[PDB]
Amino acid sequence: RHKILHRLLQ
Amino acid sequence: RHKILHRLLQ
Amino acid sequence: HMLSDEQMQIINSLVEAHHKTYDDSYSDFVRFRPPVRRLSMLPHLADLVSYSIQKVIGFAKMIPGFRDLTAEDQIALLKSSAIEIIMLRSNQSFSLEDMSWSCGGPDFKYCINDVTKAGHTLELLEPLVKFQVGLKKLKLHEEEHVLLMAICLLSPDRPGVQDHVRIEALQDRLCDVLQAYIRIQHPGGRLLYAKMIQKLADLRSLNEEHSKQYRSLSFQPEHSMQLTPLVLEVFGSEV
Amino acid sequence: HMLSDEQMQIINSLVEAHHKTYDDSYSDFVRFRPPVRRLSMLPHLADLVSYSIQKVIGFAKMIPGFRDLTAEDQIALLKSSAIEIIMLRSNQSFSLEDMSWSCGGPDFKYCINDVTKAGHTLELLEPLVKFQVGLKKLKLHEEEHVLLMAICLLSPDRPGVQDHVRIEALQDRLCDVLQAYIRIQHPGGRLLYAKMIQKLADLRSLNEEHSKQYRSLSFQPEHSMQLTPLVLEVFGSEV
Ligand SMILES: C=C1/C(=C\C=C2/CCC[C@]3(C)[C@@H](C(CCCC(C)(C)O)CCCC(C)(C)O)CC[C@@H]23)C[C@@H](O)C[C@@H]1O
Ligand SMILES: C=C1/C(=C\C=C2/CCC[C@]3(C)[C@@H](C(CCCC(C)(C)O)CCCC(C)(C)O)CC[C@@H]23)C[C@@H](O)C[C@@H]1O
Repeated sequence: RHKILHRLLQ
Repeated sequence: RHKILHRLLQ
Repeated sequence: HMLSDEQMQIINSLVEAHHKTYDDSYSDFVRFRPPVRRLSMLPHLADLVSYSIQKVIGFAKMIPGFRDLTAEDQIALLKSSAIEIIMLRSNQSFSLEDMSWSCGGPDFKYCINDVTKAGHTLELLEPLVKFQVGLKKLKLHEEEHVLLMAICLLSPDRPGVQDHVRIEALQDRLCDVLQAYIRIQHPGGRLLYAKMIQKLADLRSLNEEHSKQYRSLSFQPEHSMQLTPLVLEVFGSEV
Repeated sequence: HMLSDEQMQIINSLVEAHHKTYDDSYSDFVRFRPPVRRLSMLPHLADLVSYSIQKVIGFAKMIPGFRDLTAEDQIALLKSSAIEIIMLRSNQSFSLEDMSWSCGGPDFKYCINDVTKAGHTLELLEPLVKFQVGLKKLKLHEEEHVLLMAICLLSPDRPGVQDHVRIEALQDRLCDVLQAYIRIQHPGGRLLYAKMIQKLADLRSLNEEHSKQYRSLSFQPEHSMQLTPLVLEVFGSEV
C-alpha cells in the first residue's frame, strides 16, 4: 500500500 | 499479528 | 473485618508493580521527541503515550492471574483497556491548582491546550479534565489507585475477549480486595467504592471518544507517520 | 563546448532543490529523539534517517522528469535508491579531519562508533567511511554533487521498476549534463566523471549491506519499535 510514501509524493 | 505487543508480553 | 493473606499479597504485588513502572520524577521524558507549543505536540505526546503503554504492559504482566491468560486475551485486554489505564495513572501528575499534568518545568507541564496541538478538540478534552478532577478529589490511597487500574484492566467487556468467564472472576477477586480494603483501612470512605466503579464507566466514554478522534488522525498518513509503531499497533484494528 | 539551456535549466532546478531540502546548520536535529552514547543510538539515528527520507522525497519530487513517472515507479525508485541518496548527501557533513559526520556540538557529531550503538558493526561500517573519504576527496562542485544524486535516483536497475526504458532515458540526460559540465566548467577533472560513476557501484554494495543488517534489526520487534513508520515503510518489503 505505502500509505505514507504516497501522501508524501503528494 | 501484533509483532511488538507479543514480544513485550515476553 | 480483616484482610487475609492472599488479599494482602495481592496488594503488595500491585503496589510494587506500579512502583517498578511509574517514576514520580518523569526523568525519561527528555528522551521523547521534544514538545513544541499544525499538530506540533503530536510528536512529543505520541512518545509520551507509547512510553506509557510499555509501562502499562509492564504493570499488567505483574497483575496476579494475568500471565495465566492466553497471549490473545492478554493482548485483547491491553489494547482495549490501554488508553484508560493511561488516564488513570496520569491522574498522579494531574494538578488541581492549574488543571494540568505537571511533569516538569513549563516544558513537561501538559495543559488542556497542548493536547489540542496533538489532534484533539475541547468538546472531548473537557470530559478528561472533568474526570481528572473528580478522580483526584477522591484522594485515593496508592492501594486503591493501583487496584482500580487492575480492576479496569480486567474488564471482561472488551471487544476481542475470549475467556470472558475467567477474566471475570479475576476482576471480582480484585473488586473484593478493593472493598475490604476501603472498608477496613479507609476511614470515611463508605460511598467511595461505588464512586470508583462509576469512574470506570466514564473511562468507557472517554475511551470511545479517543477511538474516534484517533481513528481520523491515524487515517491521515501525514499524521500517522508521527505516531510510533507501538501506538499504531495498540490502537490499530488489525487484531 | 558550451552548455545549452535545457541543461542549464536542469542544473538550476537540481541546485535549488538541494537547497530547499538540505540545511547546513542541521537545526531540526534537536527535534529528533536525543542521542545517547543496547542500541542506544537507534532512537536518534532512526529519526535522522526518517527525516532525511522526507528530504530525499522532497528533492526527488523536483528532479526534472520524475513527477512524470507513475506513483508506483516513483515509489520503486525512492525505496531502492533512498539509502544511497542519504549516504551521498551525508558526505556534505562528513569531516576528513575526524572521519565523522559533524552536525553539531559533540552531540550531533556522529562518528563510526555511534552508528554501532544503532545495530551496525564495523566490518560493514568500514566501507561507508572508505566511501565518504574517496567521495569527499573528489571535491565535487555543488552542481556535480546534486547531479550525482539525481543520476543515482534514476538508476533503472531497481527491483520493482516498471518503465525501465523511460527512467533509463532520464538518467542519460542527467549523465550528459554531468559530463558536459565537468568538461566545460570543471578544470582538471578529466578522469572525474568515471570516478563518480564508480561511486554509484559502491553505493549498490553499501546498499546491499544495509538491507541485510536492517533486515535482522527490523525482524526483532524490540528494535523495530524504535524505528519510525516512514523508515519501516521505505525499507520494508510490502511493495
Ligand atoms: C501519559 C501520562 C501523563 C499524562 C497524560 C495526559 C497528558 C497529555 C495527553 C493524554 C496522553 C490524554 C490523550 C491521549 C492522546 C494520544 C493520541 C495518540 C494523540 O491520540 C487523550 C484522549 C482522551 C480524550 C477523550 C480527551 O480525547 C490521555 C491522558 C493525557 C504523564 C505521567 O503522569 C505518565 C502518564 O502515563
Ligand atoms: C542522514 C544524514 C547525516 C549523516 C549520515 C550518517 C551518520 C549516522 C548513520 C548513517 C544514517 C548511515 C547508516 C544507516 C542507518 C540506519 C538504520 C535504520 C539504523 O539502519 C548506515 C548503513 C550503511 C552500512 C553499509 C555502513 O551498514 C548512512 C549515512 C550515515 C547528517 C546530515 O548530513 C544529513 C544527512 O541526510
